[PDB]
Amino acid sequence: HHWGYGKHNGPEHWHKDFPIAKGERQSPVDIDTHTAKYDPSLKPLSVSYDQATSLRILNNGHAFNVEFDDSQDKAVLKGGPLDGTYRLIQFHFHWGSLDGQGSEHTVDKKKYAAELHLVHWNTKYGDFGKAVQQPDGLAVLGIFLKVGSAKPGLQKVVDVLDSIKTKGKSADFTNFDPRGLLPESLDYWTYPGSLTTPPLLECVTWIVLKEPISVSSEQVLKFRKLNFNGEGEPEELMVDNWRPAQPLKNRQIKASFK
Ligand SMILES: [Zn+2]
Repeated sequence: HHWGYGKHNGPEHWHKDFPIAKGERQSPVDIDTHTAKYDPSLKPLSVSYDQATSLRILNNGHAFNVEFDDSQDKAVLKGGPLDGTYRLIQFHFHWGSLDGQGSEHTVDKKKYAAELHLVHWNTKYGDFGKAVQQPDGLAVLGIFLKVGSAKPGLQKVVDVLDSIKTKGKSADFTNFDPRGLLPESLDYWTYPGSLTTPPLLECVTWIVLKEPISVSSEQVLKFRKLNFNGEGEPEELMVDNWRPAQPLKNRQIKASFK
């Protein structure tokens, strides 16, 4: 498989190797704020990251993953629309070539500079590989980024990127606290969807926070210095690694807030 985000291997081609690309619950989507309905039955969302154990950072040629030890319930997501316990496995980002694009979800068609995905799996399925085969297998916590003030809790991430410039490179990345990437509010929209990259599995409950985090222009600039290619190949800057919004179809987006 040779999918990516260029003119020749990008989102509009993915459906050929991954036919679920055109399925019934694909992500990302546009969140119409005037159609999404406050759902008083959602419980409060619970983000328990106090015991999180980050291990490593990886450039996989599509994005970078900060990886976590998920061999126990150390960092978990519960509540909101979720039944049971979802364990944090990794986080990553999608971003643009300019500040006016980069996010995958959009809010009333507005694109943010980037989007953070904190990826969790449902413990009830025992491992991640099994969970991605289940309609309620994953829970991804989506956070928009906008350019403004710098986010201090992002800077360690920013600073390790020199060392994972190219595809395949990894660095040790211990004692990173993902709580520093959260906004103040946990108000959210939620809907059933998919992974936003191949294999585009329809296994995700999306929880997208309403309040974006601010990062600096200098911070986001350093994301754009990364490379899609591997070491000693011609340089393709890692930019615009985002899938555009997909048809909503027979789905409702529910809001946690009035
Ligand atoms: Zn993502």
